[PDB]
Order: sequence, then C-alpha cells, then structure tokens
Amino acid sequence: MVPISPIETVPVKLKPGMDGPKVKQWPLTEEKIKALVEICTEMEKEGKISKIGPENPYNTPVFAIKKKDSTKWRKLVDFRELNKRTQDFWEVQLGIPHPAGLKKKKSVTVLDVGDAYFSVPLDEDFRKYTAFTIPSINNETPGIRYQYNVLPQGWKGSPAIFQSSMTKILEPFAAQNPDIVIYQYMDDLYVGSDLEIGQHRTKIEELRQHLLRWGLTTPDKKHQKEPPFLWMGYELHPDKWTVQPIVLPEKDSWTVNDIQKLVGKLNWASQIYPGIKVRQLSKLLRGTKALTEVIPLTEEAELELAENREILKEPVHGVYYDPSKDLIAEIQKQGQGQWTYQIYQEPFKNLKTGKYARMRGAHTNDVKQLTEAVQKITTESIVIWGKTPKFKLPIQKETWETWWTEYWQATWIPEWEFVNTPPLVKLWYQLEKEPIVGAETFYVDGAANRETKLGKAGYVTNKGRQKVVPLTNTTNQKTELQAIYLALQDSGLEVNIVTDSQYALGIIQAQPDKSESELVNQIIEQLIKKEKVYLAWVPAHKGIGGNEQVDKLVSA
Amino acid sequence: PIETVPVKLKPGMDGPKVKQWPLTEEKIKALVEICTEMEKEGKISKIGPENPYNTPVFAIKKKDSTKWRKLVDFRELNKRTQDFWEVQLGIPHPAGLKKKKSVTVLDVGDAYFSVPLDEDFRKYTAFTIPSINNETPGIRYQYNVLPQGWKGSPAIFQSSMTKILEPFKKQNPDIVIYQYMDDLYVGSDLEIGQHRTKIEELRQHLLRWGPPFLWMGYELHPDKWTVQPIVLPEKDSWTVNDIQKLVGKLNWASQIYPGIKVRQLSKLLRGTKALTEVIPLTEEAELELAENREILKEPVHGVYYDPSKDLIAEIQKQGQGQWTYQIYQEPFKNLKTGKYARMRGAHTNDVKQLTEAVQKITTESIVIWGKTPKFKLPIQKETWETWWTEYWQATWIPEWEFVNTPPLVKLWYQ
Ligand SMILES: COc1cc2nc(NC3CCN(Cc4ccc(C(N)=O)cc4)CC3)nc(Oc3c(C)cc(C#N)cc3C)c2cc1OC
Ligand SMILES: [Mg+2]
Repeated sequence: MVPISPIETVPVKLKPGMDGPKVKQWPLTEEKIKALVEICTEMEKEGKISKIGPENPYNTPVFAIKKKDSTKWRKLVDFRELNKRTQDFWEVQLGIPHPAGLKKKKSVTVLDVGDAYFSVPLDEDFRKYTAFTIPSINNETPGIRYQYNVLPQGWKGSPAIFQSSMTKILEPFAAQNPDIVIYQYMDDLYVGSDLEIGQHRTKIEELRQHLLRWGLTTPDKKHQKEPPFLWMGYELHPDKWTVQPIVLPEKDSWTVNDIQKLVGKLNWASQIYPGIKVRQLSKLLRGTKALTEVIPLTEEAELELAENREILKEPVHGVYYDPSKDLIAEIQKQGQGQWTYQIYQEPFKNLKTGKYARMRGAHTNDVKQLTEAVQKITTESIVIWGKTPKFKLPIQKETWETWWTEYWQATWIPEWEFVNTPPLVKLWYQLEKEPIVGAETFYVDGAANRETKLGKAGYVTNKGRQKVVPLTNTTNQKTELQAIYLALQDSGLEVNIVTDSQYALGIIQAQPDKSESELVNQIIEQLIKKEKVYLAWVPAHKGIGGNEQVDKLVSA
Repeated sequence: PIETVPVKLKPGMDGPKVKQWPLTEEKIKALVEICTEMEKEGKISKIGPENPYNTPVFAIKKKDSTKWRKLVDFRELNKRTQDFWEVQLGIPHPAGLKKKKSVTVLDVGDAYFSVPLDEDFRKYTAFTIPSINNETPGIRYQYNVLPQGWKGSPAIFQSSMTKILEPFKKQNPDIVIYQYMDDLYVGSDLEIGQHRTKIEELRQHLLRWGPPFLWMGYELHPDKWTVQPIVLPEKDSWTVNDIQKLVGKLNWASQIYPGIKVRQLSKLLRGTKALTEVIPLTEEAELELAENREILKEPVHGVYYDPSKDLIAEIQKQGQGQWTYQIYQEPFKNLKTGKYARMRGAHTNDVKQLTEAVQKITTESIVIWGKTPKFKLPIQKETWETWWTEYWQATWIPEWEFVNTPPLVKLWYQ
C-alpha cells in the first residue's frame, strides 16, 4: 500500500437561513427498487455513499431509468431542491478559449479523469443534506438510507469543486513544465507541447505519476477520436480551425423558431465566414414571442439569406496565433448599419472574422458606428490575444481628424491606417463656425396646436423672402424641423439659419447622416447639397426680431 | 497590530459580484508578479470555489514612475460596506486645506498592509487575475490585511495614523494634514524651498514608524487655483450675431443670477437683419449690458455645500485641448467652476485628456470638500470604458455617467 495525499476539502454551506431539503420519496415498483439496491450496494463498497441512521431529517428523491439498447437500470437522485438551497460558487468555467488565440502544438494527448472525479471528497459537514432513501419491498421494512461521500452528479457545486480541485493538483506540474500546456474541460485533460513525439509521452507519464500522488487513475481516453476535435462546436485541426458543419435548412414557410436558430447559426458562423449579414433576418423577430408563428420573409431578407448561402457554399478556415507576428484588424462597411471585420497577421490568412450591427436609435452616422466597431474589436482582441490590433479602416486620415477635433464628445481610436476599400466613411456635411458674409439669413420658426394637431412652419429673411406653410397632423417639434427644412430648400448654396428650437439644435449638433425620421433625412439631404450652412440658436419669446416676426406668422 | 476590528456589510446586502474586465498581457504579468510577492508577504491568500464574490482589478503606473501598481476597483464593495464610525463619527473636513499655499499628496497606502483584516470580512475582498483567452482559470485571491482603495481601510487605520502624525503636528501647528483613502494631503504656507524637506520629514517618519511609492509627492497649489465667473464680451462694434449670442448667454445666466435683463438688448434685434450686419448699441442697451456685467461679478446667492447630497461634475470639451467643468449639488448653483488647457501627453487623444481632467477635478473636490463627485462625461460609454484605465494614475476611482445629447451650455462657458 502506497500512501496517497488527501484531496483538500472545499467547505460548503447552504444559503443563509435556508435548511436542507425534505422531499418525500416517490413510490417505486418492485423491479426498480431491486435495481437501485444493487447499484447503491456497489457504490457503497466503492466509498461513494454510506448508510446512515434514522436521525437524518433530510431527504432527496431517487429514480430509476433505463436506456435504449443497454438493458440496464441506472439511478437518478433529483437534487433540484438541494441545489436551490446550496450556496453560490465561483464558476471558473464561464468563458471558453477561442481557437484564434491558441498557438500551434505539435503533439496533443487527451486523458480521461472521470474516475478521478470520484476521488474528490464532499465536505463532511454537508453530506447530511445529500441523504436519499430507497423504498423497501412492499414497504414492510425501513427504507435503506444513504448519503454521499463524494461530489454527486447533478449537485450544484460539483463542477466548480471538481475543476478547482484538479487545478490545485495540476498547478505545480504545469509551473515546473513550462514547455507543455494543460487544459481542463469536463472529464477530459488536454495536454499539448511542441516536443517531439517520443519526449511528449515522457511528460505524459510524469503527469500520470504526479496524478497517482493523489491516487488518480488516468489512462488514455478510450477510443481516441481522430482530428479534428469536436470541442465547443469547433473543429480543431492540427494546422487550422473552423466551425462544425453549418447547414442552412431549405424551407418555404419560415417561423419564429426557424429564424431564431437561423441567426444563431449565422452569428456562430460569422467568426470565420467573412461578410455574414443578419440585420434584415433579425429585425423580423423584433416583437414576437410565440416561437410557432410564421412570418413572410421580406425581399431584402431573402436576398440577405441568399447572400449568406453563397458565403457558406465552401468551408472557410482560420489560422492559429503567432506572437512574433503583428496583429491586424480590417473593417468594411456593409450598409444598413452593418459592419464586417477580419483579424489576421499575414494577408489572406485570417485568425478570425466578425461583424458589428449598429445600436438602436433615431439618428446615427457612419463615423460613430465605425468607432463602436473599433471598440468591440479592441475589447474582443484583449480577451483573445491580450493586446490591441493595428486597424485598417475605410476612412481617410483627414476625415477622422476633422471629425474628432470638431465633435462635441471626446472620442479616440487606437493606432490605425486608411485602407482604400469602398464604400468609404466620410463626413457628409460640416456646419460653419461663424456667420457667413453675403449669405442670406433665414429666421425660421414653427408651431402646432396641441389639440387639433394643426400647425404652421416657415421663415422670413433679410432680403424680404417669406414663406408660411399650413400643416396637418403635426407637433411643435415637427414644425420646428419643417421650418429649417424649408429654409434649406429655398436658399442658395450658402445660408445663415436662425432658430429657437433647442430640439432641432440637439439633433443637428449630433451630426447624423441617416435617421429613422423621414423629415430629418430630408434635412440631411439638403445639408449635403449646401456649400456653407451656419446654424444659430436664440431664445424664444425674447423680443428678437425676425424670430418674433416669424413666431407671429406661425402662431395662427 | 494583532487584534482585528469587527466589520460587517450593510443590512440586506451581499458581497460584490463584479465581473473582471479583460486585461492586456503586460498588466496580467505585472499583477502576477505583484500578487506573488504579496502572497509571500501574507497580505493575500488563494481562495477556493466556495467564495463567489469578485471585485475587478487592474494595473496602473502612477505619475512619474515606471513600476506597475496594483489597483482594485472597490467601488461596489465600498457602497456595500457599512458606514464607518471607527472611534468617532467623522473628522470635520479641514476648510483650511484649500487655502494653503502648497499641498503635497503622498501615497501612504502601504501602511494599511500592516493591520490585519477581520477574518469574516476577507471573503468580500475576493478578486481575480484573469488569463489570456480564458486558457487557464483565473488566479483567485482574497485580502488578509486592510486593502488599498477600500472604504474601511482609512477608518480602521485612523486610530494608528493619528499617533504617527502627532509628533509632527505638535511640532508644526501650522501645517494641515488631511487623509483621503490611500492619500495624505499635507498643506503648508511656507515657501517651496524647504516644503520638499518638510514633506521628507513626513516620509522617514513613516519609515521609522514602519513602501514602494512613498518616495514621491504630488505637488498642488490650491491658493492659485483659478475660478471662472461668467464673462460678457467687450466690443466696439456688435453684429446681429454677436447680440444674438449675448442675449442667449444672458438668458441662460438669468436662471442663475437675478436681475439679468435683456429687454434693451433685444430691441436692437428689431427686424429681419443679416447676421453679419453691425448694430450700434443704444445708451439704454449699453446701460443694460453694464448692469448685467456687474451682476455677474458678484457670486451666486444661496449657494452652500450640503454634505448629505452628492457632488456632481459636468465636463464640456471645448476644443484645442481646452476643457471646462462645473461642480454643483443642485443645478444652476455651482460650488466651483474651472477650465483646463494643454494636457501634457495627449495633444491628439481626447480620452486621455478627459481622463486627466477627471483626475484633476476629483483631486480638487477632495481638497475642497473631502469627497469625490459623480461625473457627467461627454463621451459614449463604450469608448470611455474601453480606454480610461490606460491613462488612470490615481489610487481612487469616482463614479460617472455619460451625456449623449450635446448640451447648449458649452457655448456659454467658452
Ligand atoms: C499558452 O497556454 C495555452 C495554450 C494552448 N494552446 C493550444 N493550442 C493547440 C492549437 C491546435 N489544436 C489542434 C491540434 C493540434 C495538433 C494536433 C496533433 N496532435 O497533431 C491535434 C490537434 C490543439 C491545441 N491549446 C490549448 O488548450 C487546448 C484547448 C483550449 C482545447 C483543446 C481541445 N479540444 C485542446 C487543447 C490542448 C492551450 C492551453 C493553454 O493553457 C492552458
Ligand atoms: Mg415659437
């Protein structure tokens, strides 16, 4: 008998104030009872469970099920109630590594640690809460009572405690063997290295010895599945990586659930498949909750789906990370607030790809969306590679310089260079800083009756030009914008505009190039056509002539 | 320091559960090296999965130093920690600190590592050193001693800090010493020649009574801190546009000052005139402008600091590296207004300038009132949260919100 070190016990408590579960045991057939007695008898000799006395007041129901071909009976302890009362744990398995951040490994071995799972002991002060009862034959003897000594399958804290226990054990081996890597996921251990194949297993044998130090039986994974590895939906080839086989189903009556899984495949495929668009397909989900409702596809959604099918006609693969090479990210505008990007180190060899869709809002411009895309790629790159990539952007250096130096918000994008890939991001209009000499001055104003929704909008200029238009089904804010629109329509290439509308000021000073409001889009179209526009604001009802004159004309 | 102080959370509040944000490789490496030594020195210890709490952590390089400093974002833990009345309620904030000729700030946060932390509260200080690409589980630690940046650390250590300062305080009864978090604000009116040495007299005292970043001092001059009243232009010829902007500026100022009148200036804007046309001022408008100009000379009426209410700081980007800011508790009742220019290290980086402005404004707020303000930042949330940690150099972190609609008030502090 060789002594084995004891695995350190994680202390576990219940939620404050809550007590253990007290769920009644269901009635079971005579054959299910007989089957559970044989299963628990074997596990008792293995040390997984132990018989207890009648003083334990806690209970968890047991079940017996069978599978398709394996004419066997298997247990099931419904720990649903105990999990509700168990404390929260630190789940160290939230994030999954992305293949684009991994480095090439010559040799990779997979070990099975499922048998090592049952060597992790459960906190002795907590085992009482895991009690369960096997009903007796004909209910004529006291039921056999058991409690768990190891981490039970289905218990809330089993994955966190098992993974943390393995990490603590593997910690000195990895620190003293820097030429290898050890990754843990479920009941598998993945060990990779760039050593030649003869020496690689020498490290593996030393790992089996180090694990035997705690009495952990770790043989090779039974039925060694050949590359690629089917891990977290990826295909990890020795030299490259990709996504498991995407297959967009062919259908003619798409429902809520179909498009929900459709955007799920397209989002999951956009990591490596460049140019994926999901805007028109996702906006059909906006406000539907019944997953069985059928919605006709818009012609711009079928075109977007058909474009996705041609992108998905051939499998696309990605390369692994090389720390010696630079990290480069390139973005392209796709329209309708859609953006696509590729991250690579050498040209034509993407580490990964991705997309960005604009946020919800009434007004926006391309420069803001490009900026948001840069921030998303930056944060994503910090996760995957721990560094910011160099950006290649479809915006000229002068355009960005004009934007950030004049924009009212603070903004910044990291090291980047212009790449001439149309469509380019540009500034479509630039308001003047000072009043324009020789340009006509338009004093605009609008007003609307809140009761009948009738309104007026128009202007008066320093050359005597005037206009007032009667409006139906409008508001004060809409008439204020309509008045500015009229001044732009009826003026020359250069014009000074004076308004008292703080609402219109806030919209225009945000510099949008596209809006959901058709009226704002018309104003933007007029601003593009102009050479110089100076927009000035004044307080309303303050005796300011021109403003007050047109205020009287629109007040009805 | 042997016996601990009992510390509990606020009623009906669990510990913080804040997600660790991604870190670059150099920051991860720096934190690994820092926490390895701190673990050897007993200041922190590894924790198991039974601790579900977490507080974000990152690394900074404080001003004019080349070595990384561990910085914990205890903002969530601080607002969940009990209000501290250590030995008394609270030391009344020294109103004379803001008036001293020179104030030097010293990082005395290392002195907290000598006092142990209540073993029942240590689990709430849990933090995670993240791994790149989630390849390995994050290294999990908790604090065994009073951590830097925690609200309870200066409170528990106040009993000790008073004794180290009394041999110097009673020697120099004219020097004001104020403590806020990990910083010690030492203000004196003597000239800068031996102020450095007088600050050095503070240093080796702490070395005698006990640091990686104590050797440096942040020099301030609050008596020369500029405040900006509202200014009206002085012109010999006024265009229609000039008068229109003046009327707008005065109308906004009327919400702050009583008696602001624009009647005689508005009558000059009689008719539909071109913006660039010069309008001669009548004597009734020149008099009205003169009366408004003197009203804006006097400070605002009924403006007081309410310690029960939060401080709010608004910042406007003015262009060319110039930034204006206002500090208030209720709108239109500014407690302090100022303006910055020429941010060193960022001529073509707006975020770095804004980050330094936030730190300068917070420093002024600590000196004047003894607490940090809630910031209203003219920046999108995604841009600020992506980059602000790259330029942060202070040991404290204020709260902030984001302004998405362009304010009209920018024109009237320009
Ligand atoms: C710097 O730290 C790390 C770097 C890692 N690099 C990698 N890199 C490589 C990248 C290539 N790929 C395909 C391949 C490569 C050749 C062969 C062959 N034997 O011919 C088979 C498969 C094998 C793995 N994998 C790590 O962990 C794994 C992860 C995250 C998932 C799986 C799966 N399922 C397997 C492993 C080993 C890393 C872990 C690290 O730290 C814990
Ligand atoms: Mg009006």
